[PDB]
Amino acid sequence: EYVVAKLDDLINWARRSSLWPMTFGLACCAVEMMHMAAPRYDMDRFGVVFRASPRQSDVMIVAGTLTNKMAPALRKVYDQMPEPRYVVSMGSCANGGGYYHYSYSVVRGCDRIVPVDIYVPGCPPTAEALLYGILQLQKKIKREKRLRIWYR
Amino acid sequence: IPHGKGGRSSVSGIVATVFGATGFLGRYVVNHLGRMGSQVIVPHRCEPYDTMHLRPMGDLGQIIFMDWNGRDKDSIRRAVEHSSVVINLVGREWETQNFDFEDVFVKIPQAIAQVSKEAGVEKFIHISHLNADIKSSSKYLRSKAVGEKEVRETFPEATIIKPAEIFGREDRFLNYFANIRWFGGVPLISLGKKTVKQPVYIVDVTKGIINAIKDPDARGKTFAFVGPSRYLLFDLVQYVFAVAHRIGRLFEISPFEPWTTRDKVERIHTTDKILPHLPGLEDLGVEATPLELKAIEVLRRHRTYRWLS
Amino acid sequence: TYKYVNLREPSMDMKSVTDRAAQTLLWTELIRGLGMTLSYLFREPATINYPFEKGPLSPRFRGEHALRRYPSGEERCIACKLCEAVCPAQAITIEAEPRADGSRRTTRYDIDMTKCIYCGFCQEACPVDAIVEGPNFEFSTETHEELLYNKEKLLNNGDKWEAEIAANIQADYLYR
Amino acid sequence: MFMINILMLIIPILLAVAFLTLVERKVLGYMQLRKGPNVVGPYGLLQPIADAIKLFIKEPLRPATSSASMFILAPIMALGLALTMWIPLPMPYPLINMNLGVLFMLAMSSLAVYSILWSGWASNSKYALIGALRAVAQTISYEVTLAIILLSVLLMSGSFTLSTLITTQEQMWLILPAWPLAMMWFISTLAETNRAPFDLTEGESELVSGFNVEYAAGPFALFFMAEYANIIMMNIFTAILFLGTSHNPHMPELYTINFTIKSLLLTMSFLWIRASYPRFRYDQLMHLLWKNFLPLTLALCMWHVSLPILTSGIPPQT
Amino acid sequence: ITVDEKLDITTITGVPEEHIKTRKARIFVPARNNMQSGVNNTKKWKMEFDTRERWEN
Amino acid sequence: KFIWTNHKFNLSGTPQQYVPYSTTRKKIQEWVPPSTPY
Ligand SMILES: CCCCCCCCCCCCCCCCCC(=O)OC[C@H](COP(=O)(O)OCCN)OC(=O)CCCCCCCCCCCCCCCCC
Ligand SMILES: NC(=O)c1ccc[n+]([C@@H]2O[C@H](COP(=O)([O-])OP(=O)(O)OC[C@H]3O[C@@H](n4cnc5c(N)ncnc54)[C@H](OP(=O)(O)O)[C@@H]3O)[C@@H](O)[C@H]2O)c1
Ligand code: SF4
Ligand code: SF4
Ligand code: SF4
Repeated sequence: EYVVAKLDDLINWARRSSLWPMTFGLACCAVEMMHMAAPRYDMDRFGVVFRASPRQSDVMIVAGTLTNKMAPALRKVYDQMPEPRYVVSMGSCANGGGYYHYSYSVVRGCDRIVPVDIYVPGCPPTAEALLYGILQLQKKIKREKRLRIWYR
Repeated sequence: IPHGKGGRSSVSGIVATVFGATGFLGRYVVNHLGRMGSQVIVPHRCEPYDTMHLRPMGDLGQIIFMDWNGRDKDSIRRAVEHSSVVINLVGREWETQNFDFEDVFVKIPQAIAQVSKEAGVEKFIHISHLNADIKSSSKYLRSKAVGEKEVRETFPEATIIKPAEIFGREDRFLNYFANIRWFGGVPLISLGKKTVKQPVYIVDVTKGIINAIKDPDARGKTFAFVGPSRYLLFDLVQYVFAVAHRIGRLFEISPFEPWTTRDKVERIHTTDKILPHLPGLEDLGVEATPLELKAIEVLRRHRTYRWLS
Repeated sequence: TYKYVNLREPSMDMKSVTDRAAQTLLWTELIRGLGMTLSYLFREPATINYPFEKGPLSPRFRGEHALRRYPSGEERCIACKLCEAVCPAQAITIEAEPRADGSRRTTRYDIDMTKCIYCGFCQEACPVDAIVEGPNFEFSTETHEELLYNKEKLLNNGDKWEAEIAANIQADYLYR
Repeated sequence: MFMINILMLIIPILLAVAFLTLVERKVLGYMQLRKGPNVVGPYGLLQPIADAIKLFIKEPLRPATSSASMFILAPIMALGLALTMWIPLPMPYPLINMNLGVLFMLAMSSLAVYSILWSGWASNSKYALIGALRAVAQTISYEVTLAIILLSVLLMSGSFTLSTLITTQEQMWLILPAWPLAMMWFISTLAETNRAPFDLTEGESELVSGFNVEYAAGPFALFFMAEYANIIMMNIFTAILFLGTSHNPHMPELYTINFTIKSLLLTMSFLWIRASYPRFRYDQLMHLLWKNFLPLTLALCMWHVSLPILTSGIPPQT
Repeated sequence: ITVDEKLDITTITGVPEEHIKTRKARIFVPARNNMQSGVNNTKKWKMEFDTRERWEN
Repeated sequence: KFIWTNHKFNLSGTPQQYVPYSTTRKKIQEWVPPSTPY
């Protein structure tokens, strides 16, 4: 009866406390990602170990600008990820495209291509409003897998 | 009032609402309203994250989500108050361990046939099935033909729809087969007689609605959905092995979501082709689609390359 | 001028060549650094312990937007249509129309927060000195239906802290 | 209760191989100048209970293109010959007493690489296909460097069993006398088990990810728990075959105490390297074995053969 | 050298799509905005096309 | 004055996510038909 809703203080605390983010370097924004894993603001060892292969991940991250020829590549990679997946865009160019938003060869927005969750806003987000964009996503698991099996 | 061209980021003046619209069918309709422009208010029951795979469907500020239960007479009254057309796909397979299933085709489709009628919707719509007949069959197939009777009372204008057995991409109809790696294929019931029904391809049904969605001039007047040619054989169950070359679940697993040794086995062989006099399709057309050509796509198995069919 | 690097010759005498054969075969190098220069772990780590501690900045920083107002408020913006016309990205959108008394003000003012490239071109063209890039990285909401701003989102977002802003410009305005 | 002496072994070790993964990035943390997993612990010591549980919840895909019959019997190994090899290993009292058992390791050191060749082939094409082929090729050429330099010392101790090998290292820490060899006993186990400076098997640089690439969270805990069940064993061996402790027929307990404060120092060596050195570019990788490591290992064998005979030294065994 | 004289009225096809025949361009001399007297905005014959609907979003 | 008392946050749905709107007066002012008489 009540055991389920106490069980989700385990499984919904496990998936939020270990993340294996992929990253996409593409454009300027990649360097202000690196400095999140450099020792100043130290990304790993605060619970999130940095890049792994495409298969083993949970949260992919889009930096950079997405042209036409990169779209056929992304949408494929987003699939293969396992279940408990999310997409956290960052930078002013995954939100509606920085500038270049009027260009010919830039997709406009990268929400169009995938179901994106959290956003961050500015050429490079300051390597700070990154982590405070994740401490949104570790607080964006308040969800319960109870009340699907156990209501309907 | 419709503006511009129908590409995306356009208007085309219709709002909507689509109840259900998570599982196989509803996801595949809204995707045709996230194109020609709309305001598609899709509510949903329990699922916070299972609805995301939908969101890159309408452009921006088109589709919008709410939360509802459906036995509360308010939850259906808070949304619809602003709407033009509202269709209804709601309902499912097996009796739930919670919902007793009896009136969920009776009370629910009426519970949303509450103030919707009152509040001034229009072109309200509902679903039927080609095989549901109020004579005695079939325990699930019954209670569905009650809605055609019981619910039609309300909202004299419906254009309630009557399609066949459908085969989609992720659909469970033709996919119950080929999942049958098992002690062996045993037809229902070990007879090659009355297979098969009218297997229309899921595009044409979901292109029917939006063709009646502003039709005009179909309201109250119900239609039924032609299959392709023509009836079909036993070979359909052989055809599966001819080419195949032989939401909100859980964290670990689901206790019971079975093959249902119940109506399920007998719902598939009930056949009963029925009245032609319904208009019912080319009039709402123009669509009809075959089987032989469109059944490779949805069927891909452990060869993944050879076909030569 | 010049320099020449990696131009040298081995000495070739038996006082040396032991020193290079006491190296290959005994590993006397290659334990020099990474037997050591690695450890050398005994230094204090450098980490800004994030949810609490935070790092440095400067009064000229750029970030979330605002619209000030004087003492008793005038909505300092006069709608002179400039911060709109120097904008590289073309985020800004402005529609004036004469307010009731006859002093002009705005109606729609919308900074898109995806397109804005964070120049510092809209802080520096406003002659009446209204629009100002705030120093707060509060951001990151979950729906792109949102970040587009209207007017009456901005003012609050710029009256939520004016104790932050009104004390930066009076450090910085003496330089420019 | 002999069955409860076993199951008291398999279980209490799966905690080390678990909590190594934590001390993985603390020690390798302060080489970088930072702290290690911290926020969750409080000290971090609570991290690995959360990590063991994310995988088996996370959905285990199989490639549509695979042969499922091999995609099981292979990993159903990477966890046997890792947990069987532990059996006859004195600390001080081994669970089994095998007469000639030292030889029995090479039996189980040789039979694991025939679980690599399955998996990488079991699945599919060229990242795990020819990519699991040529990590076979290096793994078998670092045995001949091995069995010899294991066989050398055994001239210097008399037999194949391990109860003698505590007796002979009494007051002589067997690393004096053959210190030339001991080096090569180290670079081997580090080259054979696919660790830092010769890293190629598991990919990072030379390829994407070697041999792990296909397994999703489901099976890939086993390998990631198998590959660390070899590394803490060869290194829990070296120190019974070189740095000996002093048995005590009275306080057996003080044997192991001083024994894990050695084997646990020693191990923290494959972590103390990995921060440091780069990779070899597979040519140079074998090309440095025949030419370079090997000629000595033969030559020394012609030496430890004669040294007993030429001193009337011949060790007291059969 | 292959000089090969001939005459075929130069045209080019396929690069745009349906906007070849649908529209009508226009060639006109700009008229001088009259709020000011500066005569230098003249002097080049530009061209600009027909205008089609802009709607509201 | 003209500044707040306590505070707010950046929240994901609070319920209030603010979800912006349009700030302007109408446009073309459609015609009204005449009333009841012929
Ligand atoms: C995938 C799921 C399906 C597979 C499930 C089953 C898998 C089994 C795999 C077997 C792998 C381990 C087999 C290795 C055999 C090693 C035996 C050995 O070396 O024992 C040493 C010992 C020597 O005797 P000694 O010490 O000299 O004299 C003692 C005097 N008191 O010897 C002795 O003490 C006497 C020997 C007693 C043991 C009886 C013989 C056991 C070996 C049978 C193995 C059968 C092969 C199974 C398949 C192997 C495939 C790798
Ligand atoms: N016309 C045909 O050919 C045909 C064929 C088979 C079945 N049907 C029936 O016609 C409709 C087609 O449904 P479908 O193809 O989309 O498959 P479906 O899986 O039944 O889709 C129904 C969606 O609504 C949900 N749902 C179930 N019961 C609900 C309830 N009381 N209230 C609100 N939501 C409920 C379901 O789970 P959630 O509650 O989590 O959303 C699901 O998300 C259904 O009623 C079906 O039983 C028709
Ligand atoms: S906006 Fe972000 S992404 Fe686009 S260029 Fe500047 S940094 Fe690179
Ligand atoms: S701030 Fe300066 S620029 Fe922006 S509107 Fe008011 S006046 Fe025109
Ligand atoms: S901030 Fe940078 S981009 Fe946004 S408007 Fe002012 S200048 Fe143009």
